[PDB]
Parts: sequence; structure tokens; C-alpha cells
Amino acid sequence: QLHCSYESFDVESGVYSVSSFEAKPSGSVVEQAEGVECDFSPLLSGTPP
Amino acid sequence: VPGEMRLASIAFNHPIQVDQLNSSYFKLSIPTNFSFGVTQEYIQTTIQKVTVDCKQYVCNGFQKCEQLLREYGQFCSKINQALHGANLRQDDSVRNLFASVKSSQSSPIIPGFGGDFNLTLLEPVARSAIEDLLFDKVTIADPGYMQGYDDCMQQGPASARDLICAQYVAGYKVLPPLMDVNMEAAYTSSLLGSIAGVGWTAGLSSFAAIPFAQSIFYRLNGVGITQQVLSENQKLIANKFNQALGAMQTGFTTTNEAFHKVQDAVNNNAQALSKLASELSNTFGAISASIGDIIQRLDPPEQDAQIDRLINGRLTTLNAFVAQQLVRSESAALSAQLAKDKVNECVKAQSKRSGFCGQGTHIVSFVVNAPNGLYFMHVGYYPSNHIEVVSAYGLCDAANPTNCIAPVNGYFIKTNNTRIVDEWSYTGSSFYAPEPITSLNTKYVAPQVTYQNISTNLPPPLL
Amino acid sequence: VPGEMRLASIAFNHPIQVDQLNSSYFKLSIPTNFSFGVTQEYIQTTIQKVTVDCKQYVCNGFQKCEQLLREYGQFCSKINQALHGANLRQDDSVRNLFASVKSSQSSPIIPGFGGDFNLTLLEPVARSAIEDLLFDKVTIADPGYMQGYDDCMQQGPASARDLICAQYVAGYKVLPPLMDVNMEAAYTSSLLGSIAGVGWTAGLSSFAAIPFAQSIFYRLNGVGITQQVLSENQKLIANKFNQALGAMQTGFTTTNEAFHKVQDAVNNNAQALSKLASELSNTFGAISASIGDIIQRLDPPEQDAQIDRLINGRLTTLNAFVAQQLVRSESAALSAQLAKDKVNECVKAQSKRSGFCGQGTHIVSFVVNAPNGLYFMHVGYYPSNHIEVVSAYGLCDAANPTNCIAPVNGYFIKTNNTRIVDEWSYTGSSFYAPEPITSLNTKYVAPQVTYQNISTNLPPPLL
Ligand SMILES: *[C@@H]1O[C@H](CO)[C@@H](O[C@@H]2O[C@H](CO)[C@@H](O)[C@H](O)[C@H]2NC(C)=O)[C@H](O)[C@H]1NC(C)=O
Ligand SMILES: *[C@@H]1O[C@H](CO)[C@@H](O[C@@H]2O[C@H](CO)[C@@H](O)[C@H](O)[C@H]2NC(C)=O)[C@H](O)[C@H]1NC(C)=O
Ligand SMILES: *[C@@H]1O[C@H](CO)[C@@H](O[C@@H]2O[C@H](CO)[C@@H](O)[C@H](O)[C@H]2NC(C)=O)[C@H](O)[C@H]1NC(C)=O
Ligand SMILES: *[C@@H]1O[C@H](CO)[C@@H](O[C@@H]2O[C@H](CO)[C@@H](O)[C@H](O)[C@H]2NC(C)=O)[C@H](O)[C@H]1NC(C)=O
Ligand SMILES: *[C@@H]1O[C@H](CO)[C@@H](O[C@@H]2O[C@H](CO)[C@@H](O)[C@H](O)[C@H]2NC(C)=O)[C@H](O)[C@H]1NC(C)=O
Ligand SMILES: *[C@@H]1O[C@H](CO)[C@@H](O[C@@H]2O[C@H](CO)[C@@H](O)[C@H](O)[C@H]2NC(C)=O)[C@H](O)[C@H]1NC(C)=O
Ligand SMILES: *[C@@H]1O[C@H](CO)[C@@H](O)[C@H](O)[C@H]1NC(C)=O
Ligand SMILES: *[C@@H]1O[C@H](CO)[C@@H](O)[C@H](O)[C@H]1NC(C)=O
Repeated sequence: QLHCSYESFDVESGVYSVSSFEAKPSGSVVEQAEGVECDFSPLLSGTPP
Repeated sequence: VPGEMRLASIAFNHPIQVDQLNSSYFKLSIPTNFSFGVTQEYIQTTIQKVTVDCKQYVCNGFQKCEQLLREYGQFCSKINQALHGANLRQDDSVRNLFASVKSSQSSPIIPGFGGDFNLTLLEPVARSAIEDLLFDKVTIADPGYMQGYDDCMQQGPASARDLICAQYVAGYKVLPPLMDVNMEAAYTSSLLGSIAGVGWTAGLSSFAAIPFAQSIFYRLNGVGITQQVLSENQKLIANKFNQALGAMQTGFTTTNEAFHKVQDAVNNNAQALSKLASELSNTFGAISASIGDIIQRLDPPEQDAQIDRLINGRLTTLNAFVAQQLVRSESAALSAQLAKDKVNECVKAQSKRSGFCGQGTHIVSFVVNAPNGLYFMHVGYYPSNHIEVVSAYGLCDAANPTNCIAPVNGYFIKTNNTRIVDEWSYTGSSFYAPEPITSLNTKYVAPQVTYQNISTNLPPPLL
Repeated sequence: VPGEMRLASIAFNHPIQVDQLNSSYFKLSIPTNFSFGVTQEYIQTTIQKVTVDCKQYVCNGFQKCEQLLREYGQFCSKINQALHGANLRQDDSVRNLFASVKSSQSSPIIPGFGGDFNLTLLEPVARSAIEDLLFDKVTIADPGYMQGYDDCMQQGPASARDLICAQYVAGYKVLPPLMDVNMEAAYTSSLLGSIAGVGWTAGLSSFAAIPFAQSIFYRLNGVGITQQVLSENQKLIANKFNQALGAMQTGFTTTNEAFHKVQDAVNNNAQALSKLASELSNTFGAISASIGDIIQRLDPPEQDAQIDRLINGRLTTLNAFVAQQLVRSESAALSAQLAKDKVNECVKAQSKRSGFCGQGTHIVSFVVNAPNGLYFMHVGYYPSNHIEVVSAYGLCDAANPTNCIAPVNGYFIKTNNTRIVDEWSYTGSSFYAPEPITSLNTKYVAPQVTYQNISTNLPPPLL
């Protein structure tokens, strides 16, 4: 990368900056409302029609 | 509660008026009292050194940017190269300065140095008490390096707000200073030990190695104070000097302008970094300042147009930033050149120039480390209680007109002292105090019409 | 295969320590050896002068863009005027510098000048071999003006690579230097003719017209070397001097920083021109960098949408270019002031200030032409083999307390030499060279408690 930045096969000696590590990503974490529940409980009591 | 503000005229301090003379004699104004005093200066010698990742500042590595960015890759090379050259110059300026700061030889530094002088500048064998007062007054953020990054990482306080750990997001790099602070302290301890011999020639390569107090008295004869006065007042002089020195412990206030300049230098560096940080949130009319947001909200044909708009404004900020750094780096270099000159004049030796150093003739001055620069202190001499006396251009033998003399570093005055039977007396230019005229205080000169015709008694020449 | 890089501490040289002593006598450090040596500096004085054509840079005779350009014709007018003013400033600095370079009078110069001193700087009557070495070491492109235009034209080699032929494409104009290198050579020879000398008072009226070697001995006594030493070592001095001068043949290397600065002055000028050239190919989102090409490919109602984009970006580049030139021009003017100051101090006279000139006290310095500036060489005096000796603040007659003397530009040291029967001896301050105390090297002073009480043999006063 250093050679490409100077368009040359002979960069002068020195200390040079290079791009940083982008780190590493982990598995996702998500929070959203829950507890929908579909009101199906009437089927469990009384005599069915 | 407060009343109304008061309009007021700016005062004009009139100079003491000294009526001229229209004969062979003239009024002379001479102080009869004096005090030591101090003035201070701050000279910046560096700009904090930074570099910027030219891919990371623009984007967070999202691939669409990485593809688009290739069109602009050459701009980044120009950015990195320019910053790099600026940083190299800062390092050369430091090395150049220190080459003149060092002395070939010095006294060892010991406690109790300077005799009766207080010398709070002595090292706590370390930096110095005064330098630490300055650094504690400074509001600058804690450094990184070691432990560095693990003070940024989740195992640390939730309250960190340092731009220093923001460095690991923005792609900033804050370069370490070229020199370890301990070596810097060593360079100025060497300057402390370079005092004496101050007189006896230029001092280029001899080292007198004499007590600090003795070098002071030599300097006092260098400004026209007679030796007789100095021997009588030695303890008095040390006491006045220490009072002036003691005031340095109260000198670190916001009313001290040199101190204020240090504070501004600290926030010049902070300001530049904060500007780049604020720009990360600056949408350019792009749907969001975030790349991930525009990716998640846009069909890719649209997405790339928005990304390009975002990139263009980001690159423009980086270009302006480089220009800003180049200007500041250059001004720092010039300031460093000034510092170099003062060390080789105002510090290493007494100077007759005026202007430079404290505004009270010149006696020894000191320098200490300060953030981004050097902090100077100058001890000065301040005249007081001026009186007017009769004085003559010179004296001659009335019986032998070719015998003419004139005072050296002082003036002939009509005597007003009861111990001197001689009608005339000699005093030093810096302080009123009559003395008998002797060959040590005079030199032979060609005769002149304004010289007094003495018909009675002159010892130099006796005849 | 080469070894791994090695981590290392940065060395800190320690000054020679000199222990402080109490009482009426003190330790003194004095060199017993010395060498001549040199340092060099490059002071740029000018920016290469150029002008541009806001009519040839933007577009090239296409009638459609000419009409479009007319709406912006005033920008070019601002550009041209700004560049013109910058060039006037460059010529002002040249004349101002030369006004101090010139002398009302000088010695003629012939081969073999300086006697035993080698003086390679003498012209091959010419410029000088040293100036030519510099020009050969410089990597700068082949010169303008003649034959000029015909090196763009097919009447020359296909291997030419000069941006100067691109001068006739880009609309660049490179203005000629005002000074004319032959007049420049005359001015530097005139400065050599002012040598021998500055000594003998002010030197601001009279011209001493003495041999070069004599002016050197005068300077050596001006730094506290005794006259006796100078007479004994005359050939030795010339030998050491020419060793330092001979080292200049190795001075043209990349580790010589003054040399490096000269090369970068050249590099900066070349880069500025290359920037404008590269921009000729820079589309601004325009279909092509060529105006004629987009005209050929497009119906005129759409054609000038493309032309407009192209024109605006080209103007923007020119504006940035001008701003840069103004900044550089100002830095050159300030740098030129520094050059003028050193000519009127570091060159025209020996200086007591340290600081300026090479760091070895000061002795004569020289200046030669360098591209875009002046190149200075400073001869200096470097001490070696320092020894510690016993010394006294002064001497007095124990039989008469008012008889007190002190050394002039030297010290009283306990004798360590078998030739001198006297318990004390005078020495030069620049070199260890003890000698008998005589009235020529001493002065009467007021008495002091630290002066030694000599109860026997003192020749000054005999009684
Ligand atoms: C004149 O010299 C005296 C020293 O005798 C200076 O000192 C002052 O002395 C008075 C006497 O009581 C004190 O009240 C002051 O506090 C002293 N001043 C200090 C310590 O700064 C006096 O300052 C000199 N005069 C002037 C005008 O400076
Ligand atoms: C010289 O100044 C030093 C400054 O450090 C003086 O030491 C201080 O004296 C005060 C007097 O109350 C104490 O409160 C401080 O704690 C002392 N500081 C230190 C670091 O010890 C010292 O007394 C002065 N000496 C003379 C002779 O003037
Ligand atoms: C006393 O008077 C002056 C000094 O106060 C001496 O100088 C001469 O003064 C006269 C004026 O009357 C001038 O014309 C002369 O030119 C002065 N002398 C010189 C050498 O310039 C004067 O000589 C003294 N002695 C007398 C008058 O005997
Ligand atoms: C003063 O020191 C210099 C160098 O330190 C001495 O020069 C000698 O020079 C030759 C020629 O390069 C070297 O080969 C020798 O090694 C040098 N000698 C030493 C001891 O370094 C010079 O002779 C010394 N002069 C004295 C002691 O009077
Ligand atoms: C001193 O001046 C002499 C000339 O008087 C120089 O000697 C010449 O140097 C050049 C450069 O290499 C040679 O081409 C010549 O052949 C030399 N002349 C002779 C007669 O041999 C010499 O270089 C100068 N410098 C020193 C340090 O002696
Ligand atoms: C002999 O040397 C001493 C010191 O080495 C001279 O200084 C005297 O020192 C004492 C002690 O402080 C003072 O009380 C005297 O006043 C000093 N003398 C003077 C003249 O100030 C002493 O003068 C020397 N004796 C001579 C030169 O005859
Ligand atoms: C100076 O002396 C008196 C001062 O009152 C004045 O009248 C006179 O004109 C001045 N000049 C000369 C030459 O005396
Ligand atoms: C050393 O210098 C001190 C300085 O206060 C002085 O008091 C003392 O007399 C001197 N001599 C000795 C032997 O301590």
C-alpha cells in the first residue's frame, strides 16, 4: 500500500502510517416489543357448538 | 446589587519631566531605590502531530464505499503525504533546537544551590516544582499510549469523554511526542547548570564554575552599580530577589497573559480535532450522515448516488484540514526559531539589547518546559525614587588644560555627601550613591569647552 | 538475510560535570585542543516567477467556450493581476538584497589568494567550482529561454522530457530571473573582496586591505587566544583550516541537510507546475477533458452543459493555484530578510552573539550562490580535551589592599608550567596557554574579599 501511495518501487526510509484494523463484528442483539398472543383461549372451555 | 457602569477616560501616565540644561552642567535623573521584578513569556515550539486514515475517516469499511472510493484513491495519497511532511518538520525543529540547548559542560545540581537565594526551580531528585504548578493548572486531557487503548475499551469508566479515545473511531492517530519528558527535563537542568561563568568574555568554551551569587554580583557591576554598594547590601539584595521570586507561586492565574497563551495553545490543538469529529455527523443533504443508514434505506442505484454525495463533502473537509495544519506547522517553526535565539541570548548570557527579556535592563533569566513550548521568566531591575542632581560633562586642571578626565560607567556630580571633602563625586549609572573620584572610576579624555575648570584638588591626576 | 531491526534507547550525552567549590578560588574548565570545522545553511530568497493565461488554460480557441467564458472574464482579470503583483514582490526582494551585498570598495582578487589557506572558492576566471558542484548535484530540469520554444518543436531529440515544452501547451509562462547569473557572480566576488577586513573598529568607512591570514589572526585574538600562541602555530592553524575546507567535497550528500533543502526548493517549484498540468486532463464529470471532443459529439443546447462543468472546475483550480503562490511568495520575502541580515552580520563581520552562524563561537563565514537563494558556509572553532584547573578571582598586594588587579580576557591560574617561577600565570580564555602575568594582560580593579593576598612577588604593580 505504501508503494502504491507513492507510485514507486522505492519509498524513502521512514515510519509510515497504514490503515487501521477495522476490528471484528459479533453476533447481533435485538430488542423489540413482544407478547403478542393470539386470543385462542375460548376454545378450551364450555361446550363447543 | 451593582449600580450603573461608569464611563471613564483612559489614563495617560506622564513621564517624569527632567528640565534640560543650558550651560556646562546639567540635571541628571537617578533612582535612589529599586526592586527586582519578573516578567514572563510563552513561546510555542510545536503543533501536536496527527495523522488521519483516509479510508476510515470517509467510511467505515462498508463495501459500497470501498468500491466507490477507488475513484478518489489518489486524493488520499495527497492527504497522507502532506500530513506526513508536516510531521517530519516538527521533529526536525525539535532536534535542531535541542542541539543548541545542550551545554558541553555544567555544574552538578544540588539542593541548597544559590546560597541565600530560594531557588524553587531545583529538581525534586524529576521536573521542578514550578513546572508542576504549570502542568496542574493546565486542563489538557490524559495521554494515551500506555496503557492507551485499554482506557478506551469497555473495561474503563463510562464517563470518559476524551478525544483521545474518540481516536479509535474516527481514524485519527495522535502521534507521540518526539522526546521523553525526562530527557526534556535533562536538557533544562543542563541550562540551569550552565549559569556561571556568565562574565569574563563571551564564555565560548571556558566554564567558570563559580557560585550563583557571585555571578550575580558580577552582573550588577555590569549594569553600572558600584561595588561599594553591593558589598553593603548583599543580604538586602538577596531578600528583595527572593520576594520577587516568591511571587512566582502566585503567578499562575488567568490574569497572567503568558499563562493565558499557554491555555490557548492547549485549546488550539483540541479545537482542530473536535472539528473533524463534529463533521462525522454532518450530512451533506445525503439521506443520512451514516453509511449504514443509507445502505439500509436505499435501492443500490439510488444508494450510490447518496454515497457519492456524502463522500464528496467528507473529502472536502479533509482537504481544508490539511491546509489548516500546514499553516499552523509553519507558524510553529517560526516561533521555534525565536525560542532558539532567546536561549542563546536572553538565557545563556546577560544582554544589553533591551527589548528582549524583561523590561528592566537585564540580569539572569530562566526557562522551563511547558506544553507545546518553552516558558520563560526574566528577572528584571526596576528603578524607583528618582532624584535630580547637578552633573558635569567632565573635569580638568585649570592650571594645565590638557589634563582632562571623564567618568566611567557613571557621572560626575556635585557632592551632596558629608563624608566627602571633595567638591565633586562619582556615582554609578544604575544607582545613586556618591563616592570619591579616583583613577579607577575615570579615564583620560581630550579637553573640551564644557569641562569644568578645577583650580583646587583632583587626585586623578594629582597634578 | 539481514538481521531484525533493533529497539534501542535514545542516547543522552551528559555535559562534563564541574564540581562547585567554596572559598576564594574555583575550578575552571579550559580546552587544550581545538579544530576548525564548518556548518552550512541554505536560505531561499525567491519563488520562481510564473504567469498564466486564463484564456489558454481554460479553453483553446473554441468559439463556443470563448463566449461562455466571457461571463467569467473578470475572474481571469483577478488572476492575472494577482500573479502580477506576486512577481513584482519577488523582484523587490532581489534588489533589496543586492543593495546590501554591494560594497563601496573591495580588494582585487587573484589566484593564490589567502596564502597558505587553500581558498577553493576562488573563481576559475566565472562562478566557482563549489557553486558548480552544487548545480551538478541538483536534479533540476534543463533551463528555459534559449533555445526555448525550439526544444518543444521537432528540431531536437525525442528524449526531451521538459515541462518547459509543456509550457507552450498549458499556457504557462516562466518569467526570467532579474539578477542575471553573471551579475550574480560579480556580487559574490565583491563580498570576497570585502574580506580583510572588518576588524579595526567599525570597518564601515575604511577598507583595511590586508592579507587574509592577518585578518584571521586578528579574529583568533578576538576570541581570547593569546597572540603568542598564534605566532607559534601559524602553519598548524592553516593546516587544520584546510582540513575543514577539504571536507566540503564530501558535503554534497543527502545527509547534508542544507543540501537537502536546496533540492527541495527545486522540487517544490516543479510540483506546482505539474499540478496545473495534471488538471488539464481532469474531467469534472464532463464527458471528456477535451473541449473540442465534446463539441464534436454534442448538439450545442446540450454541449454547453458539459462545457460549463468543465470551465468551472478549471477556474477553481486556477484560483487555488494563485492562493498558494501568494503564500509562498510571502514566505520567500521573509526568508530573504533573514538572508540580508546574515549578510550584514554573519558575513560582513565577526559576531559575538553565538546563535547566528555555526556553533563554534564565530570566525569568518562565506556565502555562495545557490538556486533560488544563498548558501552559507560558516567556519567555526570547536574546543576539545578540556582540563580542569585552579583559578582565582583576582590578585592583590598583601602589603597594600588597594593594589588589586584582574585578568583581561583570560584567567589567573595556579602555575603548572616549569618555565614560570611565579606562583600564578595568565591564560587565554579560548585555549590553555599559561604565561607570566604582565601589565598588558591585566587591569586595575576595586578590591574584593576573594582576591588572593600575595605577600611577595607581583610585577603589576611592582610595589
Ligand atoms: C524603597 O525601598 C524600600 C526598602 O527599604 C522598599 O520596601 C518597602 O518598605 C516599606 C516600609 O514599611 C514596606 O511597607 C513595603 O512593603 C516595602 N515594599 C515592598 C516589600 O515591596 C520600597 O518598596 C521601595 N520604594 C518603592 C517605591 O518601591
Ligand atoms: C523559600 O521558598 C520555599 C518555597 O517552597 C519555602 O518553603 C515553603 O515555606 C512555606 C512557609 O509557610 C511552607 O508553608 C511551605 O510548605 C514550604 N514549601 C516547601 C516545599 O517546603 C521556604 O520556606 C523559603 N525559604 C526561604 C529561606 O525564603
Ligand atoms: C575655563 O572655561 C572653559 C571650560 O569651562 C575652557 O574652554 C574654553 O572656553 C572658551 C570660552 O571662553 C572657548 O573660546 C575655548 O575654545 C575653550 N577652550 C577650548 C580648548 O576649546 C577654558 O579654557 C577654561 N580656562 C580659562 C578661561 O582660563
Ligand atoms: C588534538 O586532537 C586532534 C584530534 O583529536 C589530534 O589530531 C590527530 O589527527 C590525526 C589526523 O587525523 C589522527 O590520525 C590522530 O588520531 C589524531 N590524534 C588524536 C589523539 O586524536 C591532535 O594531534 C591533538 N593535538 C594536540 C594533542 O596537541
Ligand atoms: C587547494 O587548491 C588546489 C589548487 O591550488 C587544489 O588542487 C587541485 O584540485 C583539483 C580537484 O581535485 C585537481 O583536479 C587538481 O589536479 C589539483 N591541483 C593539482 C596541482 O594537483 C586542491 O583541491 C585544493 N584543496 C586542498 C584541500 O588542497
Ligand atoms: C586577605 O584575604 C581576605 C580573605 O581571603 C581578605 O578579605 C577580608 O575578609 C574579611 C572576612 O570577611 C573581611 O572582614 C575583610 O573586610 C576583608 N578585607 C577587605 C579589604 O574587605 C583580606 O582583605 C585580605 N587581606 C589583604 C588583601 O591585605
Ligand atoms: C541657553 O541659555 C539660556 C537659558 O535661559 C537661553 O536664553 C539661551 O538662549 C540658550 N542658548 C545659549 C547659546 O546660551
Ligand atoms: C562555604 O560557603 C558558605 C555559604 O553560606 C559559608 O557560610 C562558609 O563559610 C563557606 N565555608 C565552609 C568551610 O563551609
